[PDB]
Amino acid sequence: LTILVKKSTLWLLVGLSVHVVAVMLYLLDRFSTLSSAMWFSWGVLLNSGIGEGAPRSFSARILGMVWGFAMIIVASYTANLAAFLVLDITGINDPRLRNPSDKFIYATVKQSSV
Amino acid sequence: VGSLTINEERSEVVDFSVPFIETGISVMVSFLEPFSACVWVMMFVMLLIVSAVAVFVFEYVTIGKAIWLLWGLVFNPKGTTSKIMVSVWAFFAVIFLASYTANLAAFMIVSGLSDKKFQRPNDFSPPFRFGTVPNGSTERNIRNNYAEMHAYMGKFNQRGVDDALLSLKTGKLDAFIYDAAVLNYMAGRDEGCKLVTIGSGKVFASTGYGIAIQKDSGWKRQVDLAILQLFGDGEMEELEALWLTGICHDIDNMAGVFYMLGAAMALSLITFISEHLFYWQ
Amino acid sequence: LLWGLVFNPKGTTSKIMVSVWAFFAVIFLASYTANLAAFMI
Amino acid sequence: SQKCDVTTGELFFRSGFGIGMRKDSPWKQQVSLSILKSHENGFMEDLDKTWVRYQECLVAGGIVAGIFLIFIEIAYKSRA
Amino acid sequence: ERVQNSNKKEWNGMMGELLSGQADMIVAPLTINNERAQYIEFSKPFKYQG
Repeated sequence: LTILVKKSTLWLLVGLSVHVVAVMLYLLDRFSTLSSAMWFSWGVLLNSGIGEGAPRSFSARILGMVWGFAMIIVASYTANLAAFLVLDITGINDPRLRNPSDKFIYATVKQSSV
Repeated sequence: VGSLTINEERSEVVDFSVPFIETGISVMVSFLEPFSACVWVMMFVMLLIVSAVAVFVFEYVTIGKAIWLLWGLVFNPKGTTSKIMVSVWAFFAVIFLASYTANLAAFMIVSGLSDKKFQRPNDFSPPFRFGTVPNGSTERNIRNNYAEMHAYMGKFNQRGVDDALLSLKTGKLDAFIYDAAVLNYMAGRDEGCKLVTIGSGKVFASTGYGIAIQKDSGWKRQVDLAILQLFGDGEMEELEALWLTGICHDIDNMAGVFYMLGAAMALSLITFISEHLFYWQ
Repeated sequence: LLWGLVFNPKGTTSKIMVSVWAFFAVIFLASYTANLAAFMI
Repeated sequence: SQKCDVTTGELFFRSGFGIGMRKDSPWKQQVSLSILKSHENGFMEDLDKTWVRYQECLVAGGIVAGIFLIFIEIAYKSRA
Repeated sequence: ERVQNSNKKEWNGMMGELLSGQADMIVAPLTINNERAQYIEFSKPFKYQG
């Protein structure tokens, strides 16, 4: 006997971070190509040493080193795809059968031995 | 023969000679940085090693381009041996990134409320919404023991058990104080898995279940021996195998990254202030 | 350069296209790594 | 919980915690009443906190290959 | 344990002592069985384990 059954807010904040980083760094550089500062910081956010030119101020190169921010956000969305993606009743047992309900429907063939 | 929660006064009134089924009283209510640094310290040691060695191989755009290129090894000349060093430590970079992605994928796989919320008089963040039954020993015990909670609880009286079940189920009520073992059978009764309080195994009483007989008769010693035998025969385990069956049996890491971002930001700001000072020397 | 988009000028809009389809490339590589990890079970 | 070396499975047989004494000790009524009072006045919970609160429980080879290869290329470029 | 001598099943230890009247009170972790309870008096247990 067997039973047959029928078969978002992160992007805006990091964009504000890109914008604030670019304007603050090149204002500090001009005190002691801002469209290009936007495009440079945007391209190195996108895991790409963009263009050909490093900033001649070494401090902005150090800040490009510490902003490993593209790598850690790569790590976070790979953890998300490890979590959001793939990661995740026998008739002998209880769950819906020994204490059943009408949402689980039962039938046999009438005038038979079962 | 109806199973009763044994207090002093039921033992005062009648005779108890039964090994009881124990129970108590409850209330129905409705990280990747040990892994970086252990790799990161050997990584920075290796960084100092390879920077010193790559300076040594070109005893022949220099002092700052080198360590930038070492950081760009992970962040994907004319000395051919320098390109060999780039090749080997880039293989090191990709194997370390693969092992760390495997490590983060490996990571990818309320009991003390009785005083601070309920015994604590007159305040919680919502107002008090408790549940009674207008009989039973639980009401009497909280009456003679926690009379503040008794006064706060008796504001909302319930006409049985299922009225409180549907009020907690609709969220109209927040608390319903009852004998806990009936709620443990209710753990094997509800299917929606909005189920049962704390589940720590700790009930906030220690009483039992059994039979009341007449005091000072010629009585029923053999029934006590027989029920202890049926206990020892595992027939209680048979009985729960009959009836007691069951059904249901971020933000902080992002802010913790952003706080270290702000700390490195302040470090770079005071570094720039010092470098702005350093033409005055 | 289109094949080097997956395999990690002066027209700024061309670099905009590079950035958008490089985002496309890395999200497709991430979904395919998730697909082979689904096959790995 | 104290010694960190683990229990397995559930409670395989329900068991209690009894006392032993001689027969005809009629003060056991008030003894069981004081048992229920310790259960009532939370003295069992005082013992519960006071005792159950104690729960407690390649690089070097590449380096020498490089120190070979530097003299290899020294010889190759001094000859060519 | 059953005594190997003729037809005796005798308690030992604390229970053999209280059986022999060598105790007014025995306090111990006691899962009191039928054979314990058929000889003695005892107040109610208070801790329930498994």
